[PDB]
Amino acid sequence: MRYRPVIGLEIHVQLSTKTKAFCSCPADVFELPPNTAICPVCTGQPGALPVPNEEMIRFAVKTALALNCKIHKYSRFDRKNYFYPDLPKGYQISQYFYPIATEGFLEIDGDEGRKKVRIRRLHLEEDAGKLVHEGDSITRASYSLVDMNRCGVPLIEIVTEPDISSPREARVFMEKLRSIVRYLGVSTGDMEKGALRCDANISVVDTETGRQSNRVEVKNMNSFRFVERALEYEFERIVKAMERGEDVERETRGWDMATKITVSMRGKEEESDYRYFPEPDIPPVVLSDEYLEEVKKELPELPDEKAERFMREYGLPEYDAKVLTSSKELAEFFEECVKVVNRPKDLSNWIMTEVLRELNERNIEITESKLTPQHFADLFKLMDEGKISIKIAKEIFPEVFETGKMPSQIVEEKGLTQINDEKLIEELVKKAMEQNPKAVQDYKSGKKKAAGFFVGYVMRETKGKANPELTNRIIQKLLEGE
Amino acid sequence: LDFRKLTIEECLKLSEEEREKLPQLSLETIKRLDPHVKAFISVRENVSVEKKGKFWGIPVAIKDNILTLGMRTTCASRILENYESVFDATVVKKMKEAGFVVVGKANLDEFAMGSSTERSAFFPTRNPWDLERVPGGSSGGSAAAVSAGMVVAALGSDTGGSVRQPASLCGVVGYKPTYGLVSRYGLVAFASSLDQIGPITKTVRDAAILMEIISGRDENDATTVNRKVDFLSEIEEGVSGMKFAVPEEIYEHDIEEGVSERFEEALKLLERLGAKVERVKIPHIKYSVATYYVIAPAEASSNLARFDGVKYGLRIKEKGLREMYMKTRNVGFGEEVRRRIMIGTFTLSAAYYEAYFNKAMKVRRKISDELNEVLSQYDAILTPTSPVTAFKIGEIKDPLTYYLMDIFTIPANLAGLPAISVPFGFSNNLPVGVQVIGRRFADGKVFRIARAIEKNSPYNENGMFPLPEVKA
Amino acid sequence: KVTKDLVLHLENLARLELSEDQRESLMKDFQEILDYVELLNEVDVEGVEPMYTPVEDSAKLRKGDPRFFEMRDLIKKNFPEEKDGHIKVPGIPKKIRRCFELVRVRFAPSPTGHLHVGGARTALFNWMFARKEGGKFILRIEDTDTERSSREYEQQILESLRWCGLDWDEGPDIGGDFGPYRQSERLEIYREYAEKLVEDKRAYYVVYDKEDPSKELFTTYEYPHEYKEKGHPVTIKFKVLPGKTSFEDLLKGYMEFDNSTLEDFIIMKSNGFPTYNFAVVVDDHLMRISHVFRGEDHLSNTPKQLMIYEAFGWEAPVFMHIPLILGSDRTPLSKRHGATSVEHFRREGILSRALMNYLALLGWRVEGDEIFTIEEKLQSFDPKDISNKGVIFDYQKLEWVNGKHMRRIDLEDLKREFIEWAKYAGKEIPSVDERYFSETLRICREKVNTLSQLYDIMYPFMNDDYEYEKDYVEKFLKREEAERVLEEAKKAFKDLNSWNMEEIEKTLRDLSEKGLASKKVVFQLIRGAVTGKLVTPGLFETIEVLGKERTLKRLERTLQFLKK
RNA sequence: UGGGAGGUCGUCUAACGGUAGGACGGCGGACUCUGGAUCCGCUGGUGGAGGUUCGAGUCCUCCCCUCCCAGCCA
Ligand SMILES: Nc1ncnc2c1ncn2[C@@H]1O[C@H](COS(=O)(=O)NC(=O)[C@@H](N)CCC(=O)O)[C@@H](O)[C@H]1O
Ligand SMILES: [Zn+2]
Repeated sequence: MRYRPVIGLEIHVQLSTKTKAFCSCPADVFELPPNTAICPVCTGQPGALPVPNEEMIRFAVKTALALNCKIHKYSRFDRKNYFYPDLPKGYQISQYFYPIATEGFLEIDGDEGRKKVRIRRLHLEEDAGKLVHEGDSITRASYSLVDMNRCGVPLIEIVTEPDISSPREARVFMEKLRSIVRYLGVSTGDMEKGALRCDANISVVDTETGRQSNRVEVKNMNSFRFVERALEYEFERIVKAMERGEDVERETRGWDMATKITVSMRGKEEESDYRYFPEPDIPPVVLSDEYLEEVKKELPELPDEKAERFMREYGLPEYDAKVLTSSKELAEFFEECVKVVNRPKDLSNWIMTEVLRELNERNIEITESKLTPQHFADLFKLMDEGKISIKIAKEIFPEVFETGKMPSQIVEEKGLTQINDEKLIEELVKKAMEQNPKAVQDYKSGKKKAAGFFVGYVMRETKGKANPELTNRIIQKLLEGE
Repeated sequence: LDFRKLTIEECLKLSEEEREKLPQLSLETIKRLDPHVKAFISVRENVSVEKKGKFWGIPVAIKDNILTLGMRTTCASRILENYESVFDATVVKKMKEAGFVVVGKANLDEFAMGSSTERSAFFPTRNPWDLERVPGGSSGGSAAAVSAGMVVAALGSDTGGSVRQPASLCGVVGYKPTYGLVSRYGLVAFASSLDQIGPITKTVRDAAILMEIISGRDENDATTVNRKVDFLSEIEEGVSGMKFAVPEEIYEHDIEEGVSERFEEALKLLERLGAKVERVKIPHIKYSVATYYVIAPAEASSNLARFDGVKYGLRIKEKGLREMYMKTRNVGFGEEVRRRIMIGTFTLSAAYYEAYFNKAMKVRRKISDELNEVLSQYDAILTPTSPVTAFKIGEIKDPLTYYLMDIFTIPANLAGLPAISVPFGFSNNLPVGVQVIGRRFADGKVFRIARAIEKNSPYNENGMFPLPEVKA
Repeated sequence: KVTKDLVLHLENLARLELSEDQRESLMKDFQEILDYVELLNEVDVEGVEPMYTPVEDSAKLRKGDPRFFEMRDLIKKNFPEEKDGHIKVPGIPKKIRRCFELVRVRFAPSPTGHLHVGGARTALFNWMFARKEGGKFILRIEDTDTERSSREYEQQILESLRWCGLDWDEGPDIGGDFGPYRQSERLEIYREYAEKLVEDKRAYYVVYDKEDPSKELFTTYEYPHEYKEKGHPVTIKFKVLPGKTSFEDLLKGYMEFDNSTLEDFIIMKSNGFPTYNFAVVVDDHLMRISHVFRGEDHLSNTPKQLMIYEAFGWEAPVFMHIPLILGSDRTPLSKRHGATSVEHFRREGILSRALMNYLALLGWRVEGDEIFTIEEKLQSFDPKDISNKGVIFDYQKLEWVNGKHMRRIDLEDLKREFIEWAKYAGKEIPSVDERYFSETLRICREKVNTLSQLYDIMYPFMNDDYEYEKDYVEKFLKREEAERVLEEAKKAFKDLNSWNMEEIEKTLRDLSEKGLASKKVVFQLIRGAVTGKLVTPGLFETIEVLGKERTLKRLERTLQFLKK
């Protein structure tokens, strides 16, 4: 509350494509033996040229859109020159000037208050391969091993303004980001398998600000619960600052996932000179207006408006909708279902309770379980017709979500037709007290569902059936002359 | 007929029995001729030819900076010899896929970088007629084992006129299609923007015939997108009614006397077929080479960044990595290359980018734009391919020299611009020919103006300028 | 426009050495070369879109499929050097019957301390399950932490247990075909089977700093010969692979974990001993164990163990993570607490068969009588009756079932059980008539729950020097009517023919009538003078198996204790 | 923080979706003798907010408490 932190992070992203990045090798190469996904091109052999993968672009635009990014009609490819055993070409294909999509913003549920966060650039990169030293991590020995399998897998590197305030807004910024992409179909976003990486920036001075305080940067730190407790730490020590005579200065730190700390530098692959020129091996990428309004209709409805729809556009309450729109598969099976029985009102409840239940008391998603809308359509028109109490129509509902059997079918078998006929409910309910007077006596004084006992009697004695409405009407009156 | 000389088209048809000896008696004549001229770095073992394809039997040779599965590609540079190909450059794929049988990998400058051939770190390559002189260009060894007659035709990269130069200076026909017509995939590229694999042949009918085989878009080079281009059909059709164009500082240096002389013939020996050899003055073209020597060795200091002892080729067994890279890239590249990869990294450095580089990258749209619409009042431009006879085995140790010995070649690159070099001389007793620039991406037309000269010119008997008789 | 430093920032950027020879050699014609370009300065320094490529600016980008290169092999037989597939580079018509695995459980305590009522249920569980399914009970001391352990704690962990009546068919005290049954007795095996996995792509070695066994140095899958004699430490860790690990669990249903949550973990200490998780599996496998029934504290551990099993390629056992018994502070018992230890409840008076009663009852489906032997209980036993919650230990309930128990058995029994209790506690009882004590027992028992109670209450029937309660005096002797009564009392008794039970109740059923004090205050002086304690068995039994002899005495030697 | 497992009187344990009971503790009594024995009566609970239902401890969503694994502890 007293001191104000400004955080901004860099993010890399592995896109879940097929064809790699500038060639025709598979780029989903995790459990793959070393150098089995090599090709003359992505391996930097002499006389090899890069061929822009379409899919790599499709994916970028999707995420650019979701991120509310002013895209870019025109887009150039560039060469980021530098040497390292994990990087073949002697350079890397990125997009310094002309990122396919500039400037945007992602809104966070915000473990704080509901906030917006400004995107800066949003370009594409190639990504080098695994370099492992002779048995060790942040260190050294005698020889390192290169595994190029990963060389040339479509990367997207999103950079974001120093908006973020809380080391939580950070966690949830990337919690949002994964939970977006694990969705539109453009990445697994799962930091663990190095699919979502990130570095970060921090600062502080007064209480009300005039600028910032220049960064610090925290490369290295997988895990989300580890980007928090580590930007957490890079704050507990930034306060013992101008609160002990000290400025907020430069240097860069990574974080030991063992202890719980952070360090300065030792490796020394510094902020050299990367010489960014345009990639003559590739002619510029110009995105068809006449095509692109065709991949804004490709990308799926995000679960926030999929609600806004159902909401004031299907009659469903904020609550009812909000629930239905999680399991996107379920959200589909709602409509798949409404289509065939244009009463959403009831469809909701049923899938929210009875249905969503067996999708749990046995693990599954609607997706494959013998339950077509033709079951509700049937169930329904049948309660509609009064051959079935909303009770019985809940009693039967498992044997149906089990046997596939059509509702109206399993009723023609156990004979569950709502006997609200003759008031022999009048009859059974009398004998009900003859042989149970402690109870009637109880309702003679304790009103609260005391007849609830008799309700149950009539049911037990007629198989589910009776008729809630009618059976109750009767009882609450035969408890008036005792 | 002596095979030492034999257009592809004479090869066209000579009996199923008679013509199957053409491969063998091509390596056979190599064992003899070669040791003197020294133009081949590989030369096949003894593999043989079958059938399939209009143009079989016909033995070819191709510049050793051009990946050729089956036989070490080496760019004639210590760092990259000893490297077995891993894929047929598409030009070679398309060649073999047609009938052609490649024989050996022809020498060249180190990484196609220079303007003579001696700069090759494997060994110098001597000009067929006059082992004292030099083939010139970058793909010298190519355009010299063709002249000498060890092979029917060759392929060669052209970055600063690297097929034209050595063709005019060595005696034969070198063509440079427009940047966008021949796959650069499989060409160990030195500059990505300018490079282009072209033929090198005896008839200007083959320079035109090779194209219609070694071309088409390729999905392995995203910079070759298609175009409706014909190198034949209008071939034999003298420019009997076309306006032309000529440079200006073309006469403002000091062309070797014997040169512009047997050149000024091209003027009238064309006007004799009836065509305006008028002139126009282009300004900023004045720079070109100064502009091409920013861009090119800039692209080199990254196109070559890849040869690092890391994964293939040469490697100096040094205990540290910071060592290994350097001591390998030093003892490997060496010579000319070295200094190019240097000035280039410097063109792209911290406080020089928009200064030197980007500027040059814009001047190349200056010269590009000017040269261009000049191809939009009338047809072909033109110039002597060479500004010199064909210098002697030893050379003024001065890079600047070579780096100028072009001009006539450079600007065709700074637009792709098609450009042939057809012979029409013998001057100072070293057969230098002329060049015929073309409209950006407008080819066929230059393959008309070519044959035009090649016949309607003194010296050339049978229709094809003579070939150097070789000590054997 | 001409320098010597450019050598750094330049020949360093294209990583190009330049032996002292060709040094100032470059500069020469690099200077000229640089100079010539200056013939550029004559240009347009504003608005002029650059050209890096001719062409017609599109891209036309591949929509194709993923394809493994048609000749990957040449790319790789073209490397300078290689290790395990990587590029290596400079550091910087007769049949037979079918046998079904036979039933076998383990109670695998670690001698880290005293056995509590915790390990007692979770052991009786295994015990019963074996005794019901007709199988075998195995008992294994797991002492891999050589500080946290002991041969006393091990020694006392078997006693408490032998007391609860839990015979094991195989243990460290009488062997079994699967010896040995301590783990420190089998480092023979772990390092064996551990290297059986560093053979495989599955475990690896880790070396540390000589003078700080914290920080990690290297790794390769090969034994650090050199380093282990140069005096460093080495652990073996298990290479967790990516994937998902799961299992059924008779109590906790289907369970699944994935291993992107389980980081590479130590399975062989610096000191030749296993880590817990590895140690089991091996032993748990070797010891042919069909069912593991253990502490819920171990669920989150059945993955790590299940990885191991499926890397040795071994069939694992059924699992069954039972809940803990907690403390009064919502939390599991342990070595820590130490105040809820079987030993305690033993000498504190609780009868074995009653602990086993409550332990077989704390959080079990009640079903029927609440009081029972662990034999009776057997014939109605499903390891599924157990509830899922961590119950809290409730001495109140224990002592209750304890009491109901002694009062319900044969008299001889409690006798033996009392006496043998006497020793272990160490109260020192001065036995007497082999059938008088066997009568003041009969009486004393009916009024007390434990046995430290059946001792205190039995107390003044033997020892004749019994105290008097710093409280009985307070409202009965310091009373004004006292001597008057204890006195009339003495004669009312001193004059008593038949001393049986009938005309013994009567004796007092009138000392009351004559109004010395209230029926109450009288009856309780008589009592509280002949026993010393306010509450005792029924006064008509006490003064009857004391004798006119003793009652007169005790009646007397307080009439003197009244003094002043 | 993640992953896991639990959540009905003070403590354990019950209630086809139909009056939330039983046991132990506790409080009050009774037993023409105490009570630490025995009997008897009472007290006292579904963690929270909503949804489905005639009816919810039981079915659905979210939230809250507790415990476990995250060990060169086991
Ligand atoms: N509070 C508690 N209440 C009720 N049971 C408890 C308990 N605490 C531990 N236990 C269970 O008692 C058994 C032995 O505990 S222990 O001595 O710590 N030993 C061990 O945990 C391990 N040596 C054995 C684990 C295994 O079964 O594979 C183990 O099964 C353990 O889970
Ligand atoms: Zn590839």
